[PDB]
Amino acid sequence: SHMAHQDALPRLPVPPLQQSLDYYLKALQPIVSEEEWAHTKQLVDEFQTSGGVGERLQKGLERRAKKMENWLSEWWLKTAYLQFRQPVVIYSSPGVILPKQDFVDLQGQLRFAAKLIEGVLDFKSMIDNETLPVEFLGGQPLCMNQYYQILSSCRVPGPKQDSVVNFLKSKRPPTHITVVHNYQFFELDVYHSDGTPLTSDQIFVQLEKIWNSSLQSNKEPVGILTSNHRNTWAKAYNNLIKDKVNRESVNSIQKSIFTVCLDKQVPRVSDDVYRNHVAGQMLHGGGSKFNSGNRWFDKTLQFIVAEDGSCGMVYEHAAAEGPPIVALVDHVMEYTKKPELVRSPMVPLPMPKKLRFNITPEIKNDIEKAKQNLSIMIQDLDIMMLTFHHFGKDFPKSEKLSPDAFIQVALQLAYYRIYGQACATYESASLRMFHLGRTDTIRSASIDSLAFVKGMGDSTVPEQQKVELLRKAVQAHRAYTDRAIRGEAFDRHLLGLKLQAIEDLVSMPDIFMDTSYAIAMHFNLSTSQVPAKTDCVMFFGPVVPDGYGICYNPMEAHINFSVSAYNSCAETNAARMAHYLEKALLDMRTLLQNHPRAK
Ligand SMILES: CC(C)(COP(=O)(O)OP(=O)(O)OC[C@H]1O[C@@H](n2cnc3c(N)ncnc32)[C@H](O)[C@@H]1OP(=O)(O)O)[C@@H](O)C(=O)NCCC(=O)NCCS
Ligand SMILES: C[N+](C)(C)C[C@H](O)CC(=O)O
Repeated sequence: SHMAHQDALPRLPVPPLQQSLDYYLKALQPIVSEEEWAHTKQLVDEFQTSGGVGERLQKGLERRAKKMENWLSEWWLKTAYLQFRQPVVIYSSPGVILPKQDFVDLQGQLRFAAKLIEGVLDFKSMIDNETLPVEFLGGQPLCMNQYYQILSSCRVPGPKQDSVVNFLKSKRPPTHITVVHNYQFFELDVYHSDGTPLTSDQIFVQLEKIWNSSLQSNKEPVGILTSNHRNTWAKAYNNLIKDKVNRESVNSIQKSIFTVCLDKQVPRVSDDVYRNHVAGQMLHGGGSKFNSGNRWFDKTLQFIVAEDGSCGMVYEHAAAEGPPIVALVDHVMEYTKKPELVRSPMVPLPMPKKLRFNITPEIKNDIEKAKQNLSIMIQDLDIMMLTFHHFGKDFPKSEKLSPDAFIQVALQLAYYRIYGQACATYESASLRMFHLGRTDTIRSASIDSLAFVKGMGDSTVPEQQKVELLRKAVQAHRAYTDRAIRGEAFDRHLLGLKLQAIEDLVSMPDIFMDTSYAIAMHFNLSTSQVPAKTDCVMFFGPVVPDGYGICYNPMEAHINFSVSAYNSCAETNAARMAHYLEKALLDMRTLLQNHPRAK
């Protein structure tokens, strides 16, 4: 981003060794047996003794911070995404459901799409001009690098690890987006010769041509290849681009500013599961029989516009976190609401280039293999969307409690009520106050959270006593949060020590092969908060076979929740988890209301 800004920002720190190990042991107590804790406790003491293993690894990290702009950046990008071989669909790329639009006919659908494209191009203006406003997370300026990674970029399949291409700052920045309709991709320029952006009306006229140039779904859904295992896609990709035409088409897709998906009508479903289906549409496409083939999941930004009014998006995670994405959404959405003005006549426009794909028996086979893979993925996904209308940040705030901590504590209560024990819990923490900062881990399962969940369901504990435990759990969570955004958490630090050991060519410390670390890094609950002015909601699949993926947008009067699970694990159920979460939130409000503070 703006160089002047990025330079004034502090570099990612390396927390003290003893400090992090201290927090580690604390966060483990509620999720591991006493026997395992005692053992882990021993490993830690040795690991940090003077002239020991840990001390040496720690020095390595500090040297790393001196030789790099961010000691964690590259390591995190590779281990979290580039080296993650599972399909990006569901397992990595978050999906987003935006507010349903009122268009009723195809003309309105395209009308909205054109407005959306224009809105994005407007946001891009600030990016190219480095005029994008400065953000804060608590009186501290935040890194804006992520904003210069989302547009005109794409992920690229690699035989061993993937890579990412960014053409935003290339010699001749791309001036075209890509539009997908009935599995067919089209290259569309959204800028004039002079360099001015096309207007909503102009873009509309073009979208009309595009739609009529692909009225039927008779072409192979080549885009579905992008939803397969990364290793498999890497080989299919390499073969796919052997053809000049194919290579040319893929190239346009990768360089395009962003992709717009014009989804077709899908089989009407029961109103009680409608939202869950739309969520599926945005996350994976619904299947090879619906809209999954009308996408290119390597593309950083994909905006989806259904024909029934539904709209949303799915983005490739290597590029950024939710905040930057929603900032873009809030701007675009608010832009689509801007009234009209001088609808002067516009001169003829060129015909959008159709990105053809020469299919061969080998490619066809890859496509079919991709369809089968995706079917298995989809069928195994259990999604439940929950709109918590009872209240939002309003209640927790009136109680002088952090809404996010209130929600996280509520989730811990719900989980305990179901399984009778706590579990490793992950919550995304933004480290953007640091140059190139991405995230760290806030662990919601703690000593105080466990003390609360137990006392809460205890029919022998005074209701007033449960209130104290509640506030203490929330405060303990707020504290952890404050430390996390300040680079004082320990998860990324511990990962760094492990990676430092590998690089130092020294044996893997037992502390990392310890059963406790395995449990600690096996997140049965993987979560994140993605606040937005737009009444939208995000979602993603669980990070472990027996876990849940929960995301939420805390609004003032309500909270948009998404809960995912895998059907392969009989012990988990999205609907049930959502129900217990709704009830945990209500029960906590009831407890606090029953015992007011003032007088
Ligand atoms: C962890 C994190 C979500 C906490 O954010 P937060 O804004 O501090 O959340 P809180 O619930 O504490 O605060 C929300 C609101 O309640 C208020 N509040 C907090 N504590 C309060 C209290 N004790 N009493 C009254 N109000 C309080 C805040 O001022 C804020 O006010 P607002 O509604 O006017 O903005 C944030 O630090 C973060 O890391 N966000 C990014 C997460 C991310 O990366 N997500 C995407 C991952 S892909
Ligand atoms: C979805 N989840 C929590 C697994 C990953 C976050 O989106 C990103 C992060 O916390 O690094």
